[PDB]
Amino acid sequence: LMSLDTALNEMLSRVTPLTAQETLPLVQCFGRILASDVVSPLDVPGFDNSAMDGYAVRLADIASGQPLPVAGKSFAGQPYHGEWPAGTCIRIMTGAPVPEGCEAVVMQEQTEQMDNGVRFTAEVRSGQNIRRRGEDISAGAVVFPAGTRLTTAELPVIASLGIAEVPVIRKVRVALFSTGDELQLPGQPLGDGQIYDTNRLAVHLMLEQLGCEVINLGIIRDDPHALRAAFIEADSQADVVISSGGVSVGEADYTKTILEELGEIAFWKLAIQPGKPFAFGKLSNSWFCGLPGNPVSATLTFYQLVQPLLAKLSGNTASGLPARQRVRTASRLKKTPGRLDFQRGVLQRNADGELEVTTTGHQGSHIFSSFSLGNCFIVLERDRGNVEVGEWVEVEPFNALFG
Amino acid sequence: LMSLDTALNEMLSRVTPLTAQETLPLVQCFGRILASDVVSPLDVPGFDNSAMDGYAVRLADIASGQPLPVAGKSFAGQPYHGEWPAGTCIRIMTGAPVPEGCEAVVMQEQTEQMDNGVRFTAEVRSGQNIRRRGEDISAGAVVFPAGTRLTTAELPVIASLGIAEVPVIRKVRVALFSTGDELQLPGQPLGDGQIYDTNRLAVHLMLEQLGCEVINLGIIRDDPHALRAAFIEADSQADVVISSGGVSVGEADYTKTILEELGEIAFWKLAIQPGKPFAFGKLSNSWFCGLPGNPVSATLTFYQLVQPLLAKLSGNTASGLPARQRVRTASRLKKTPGRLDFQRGVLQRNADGELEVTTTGHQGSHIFSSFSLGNCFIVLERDRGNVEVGEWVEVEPFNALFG
Repeated sequence: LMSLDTALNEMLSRVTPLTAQETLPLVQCFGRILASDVVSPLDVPGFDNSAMDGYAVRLADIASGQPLPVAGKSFAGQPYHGEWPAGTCIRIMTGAPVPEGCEAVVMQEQTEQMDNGVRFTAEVRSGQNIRRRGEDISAGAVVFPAGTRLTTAELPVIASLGIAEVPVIRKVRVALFSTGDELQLPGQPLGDGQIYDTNRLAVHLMLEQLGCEVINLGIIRDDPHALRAAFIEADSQADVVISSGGVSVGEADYTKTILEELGEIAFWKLAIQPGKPFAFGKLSNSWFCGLPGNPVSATLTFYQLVQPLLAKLSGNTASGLPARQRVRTASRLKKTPGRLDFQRGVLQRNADGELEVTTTGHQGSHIFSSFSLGNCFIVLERDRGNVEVGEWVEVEPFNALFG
Repeated sequence: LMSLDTALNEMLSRVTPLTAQETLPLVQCFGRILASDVVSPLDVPGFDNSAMDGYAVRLADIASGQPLPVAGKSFAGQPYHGEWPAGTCIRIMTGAPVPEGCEAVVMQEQTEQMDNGVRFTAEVRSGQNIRRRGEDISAGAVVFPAGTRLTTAELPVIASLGIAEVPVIRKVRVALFSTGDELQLPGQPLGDGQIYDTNRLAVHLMLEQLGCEVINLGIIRDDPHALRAAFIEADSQADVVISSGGVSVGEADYTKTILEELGEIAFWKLAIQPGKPFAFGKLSNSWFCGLPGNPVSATLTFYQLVQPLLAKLSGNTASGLPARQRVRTASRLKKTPGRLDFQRGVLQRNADGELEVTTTGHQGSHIFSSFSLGNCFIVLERDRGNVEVGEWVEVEPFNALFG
């Protein structure tokens, strides 16, 4: 009944990003969010230097018109030292500091290198091909703002400024558990209507790969006292509490009444497929997310709702959602208007070097295989009906959680 | 002069994937390489179960044409083990194991309930709506072959078979260090032409994010005894040794002679941009990769050369270099023929929803900001010249290492 976009937006609109911080050496900062602006202590570059290979000149010498003999050279780790007589030029390479008094650099391509001097003929503009102290980064400038996610792109830049450690927002703590008499641990043969708990491991893996701190409470016994106790433990030590399967997502039982006894929790019916139900709400000291029991649904719901929630909570200011692109189906898709359908597809290059999607196979929620075979979601619009081969389709490549 | 593709093949063809293994609980296998096939110790599904919400019946009871009452219900976690007399049916729910003697299930849609029981509107053939029972995964089958990189896709499935731990190939060990009296650590001033060591960080971070075990030996003093000591230690404790900068990549010096002394190392001149030189060869107990000192060149060379070497060493059988696609430029690109140019760009969607790349800015290697600003490489062909707005271009989206 409820649209995904509306659900997500409402979840996000309630949530306050963490602020608690810690200072860490750069090597431990991958994936972490900066807590405070990183300000440059230095000018980059540190001195005026040459944009190209050629000659360092003065405007007056060129105006004179004669070939200019080479008085010396400036390179990478060796500026030109010694006097620069009038009517001469200095040989120079990219990144080499420009000699005192230099007004321009001329690319070697514009010049005629003769035995008794370099002949210049193209016009020379004051300042041309000189990179100036600090033109890339000036001391006192913000290099990366609070809220930036730190990656191999950013951290080495910080290191280049001589900064050994930065402040970052603490990891989001997430308490995880499941419940139900059916649920079985590995090693034990399945009892009556029993199955192995798979949701909990799936959520645990994603959480860790998302950079969260997980508190896995295991399988809670089918008992309202044990459940009440799990929630209290979960909520007191975590920013977020996830039930990966077995707590009610709408259906009345002893789990739904505990939920109603411990927080203000909404039970949503999402206009998506696969899945539909999702519990979301404030506990005393945490956010609660309740997932459906079906593996496929739980994963998809986690991936599409919980993941963005965790991202806002973490302090990350990178606005926008996972990257979608318009693509042609090389496969006929069974689609039913009413639900936003996240089918699993295989996005690959065709003979013509063009990108196209192939269905992974049967899209039913009774098999898990589509996450392994697939490498993307085909996001089929809510109102859209069946899709013929060659039609335009929205695709959402899988992020690292699925390879 | 030497093409990237030829260098890649020569490196990779010499390498032998690791085989030493350890056995770990599933929750610690993300990104890890299965050492041995995962073989299913059971069927999936376990018992023949119902594909829909409906009624389990027999073909003889249906024959009477008579409204047959409900003898009981079977649920997912609550199989039915009661009586099932002659002229009756069993209420059933999708996933629920079918009761003994069942021959078909009907959906409740081809069904209407009367005071005297369930009246069957349509026709009922043998097998209808029953999931027969290891159809998805048969006991004794290979679920996941050795060499598979484990992900949220695979791990929960392994748990669904009640497996606790799997054997995995051990992490590749990579020793790392830089050298040069000109490299300086943070906190300490920049002497004559001293700079802050950045490449070591960048490589460290990428190695960690690739799942490698890093042995970072820091900056080694410009002394044959310290350098030789470092190499001997590195080579003896790791599968790969990397100079992030400072060790010779061709130019003769005391570093080069240690290199030639401890193994057989070639000094390549690659037809790429940014970058060009790369040292590679066999030491006594390890592979050695020497990177150029330019930050942008060291990063690009690591990402295009060392990464795929490490993937192969890891046991990963995921044959292939990261995905590439054809796309138009909204940007003019300067390009010199003779070198395969890995420029950085910004892939994004245009108004009509199509994908396009814009340059990050200046493509020189004096600055690092293009890695942050970018989300992809514009891989410009070796023989190509300048590119104009609208031309078709090859693009390789950045992986997780850059965000």
